Amino acid sequence: EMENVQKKLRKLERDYYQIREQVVSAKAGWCAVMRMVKDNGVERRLHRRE
Amino acid sequence: SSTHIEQFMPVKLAQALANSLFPELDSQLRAGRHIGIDDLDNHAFLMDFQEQLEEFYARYNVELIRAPEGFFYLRPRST
Amino acid sequence: AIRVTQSDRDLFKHLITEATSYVSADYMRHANERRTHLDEALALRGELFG
Amino acid sequence: TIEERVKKIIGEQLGVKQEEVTNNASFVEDLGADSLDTVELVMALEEEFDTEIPDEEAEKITTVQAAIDYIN
Repeated sequence: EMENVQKKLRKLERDYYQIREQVVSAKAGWCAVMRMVKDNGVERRLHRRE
Repeated sequence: SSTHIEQFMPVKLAQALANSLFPELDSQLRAGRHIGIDDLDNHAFLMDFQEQLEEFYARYNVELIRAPEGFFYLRPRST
Repeated sequence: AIRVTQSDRDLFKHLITEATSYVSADYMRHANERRTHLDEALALRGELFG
Repeated sequence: TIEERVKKIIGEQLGVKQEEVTNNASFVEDLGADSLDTVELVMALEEEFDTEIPDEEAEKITTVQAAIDYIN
């Protein structure tokens, strides 16, 4: 059973790697907007948590 | 139908140009005078037909402009 | 005086409200996609470690 | 190199200047990276060098000097 579960573990590992790469790529792009919205435009006006 | 003001001009614009205040105002405006809130007659007139006047003067390649403070004036284009 | 000010106000308000509606919506869309993928990555990470 | 690949990752994951990121520059107070920003920073550090880090030992890292110390 532990061997059988380790195969599930490895599937999860590959999935996790893919998701990791995608998340990092998103952050890289979003950084530019953050540097650009330092004008005090973000604090409340743009970031409407509602 | 034919021979009808609407064929050539909007009714409100013709109504404005036919007013007794127009020649004075026109003359002045062309000369560069600014119009504020104190000269009621003129100011009110301007307010009533703003868009028609703007459209009119546009023919000349000049903008009839309204500053935030409520005063009107003429700004010519390069052409 | 009234006739002036009322106008001015109308234009101000309309531009403000529509522009914020137009921009904030997509800004939050992006933020939410990034949040979602990060959350999925963290759940995968924790489950993999355990 | 590792000691400048760390800067490559940190600057482009927090958007701060290369000059700002010194060895002792802490992420939260100097670089301003908050909870999720630091999470993404550690994820990027993992990806760059294709390694993995424990949860507690990773969260212990809260500075450029500490970042390199665990990296190198």
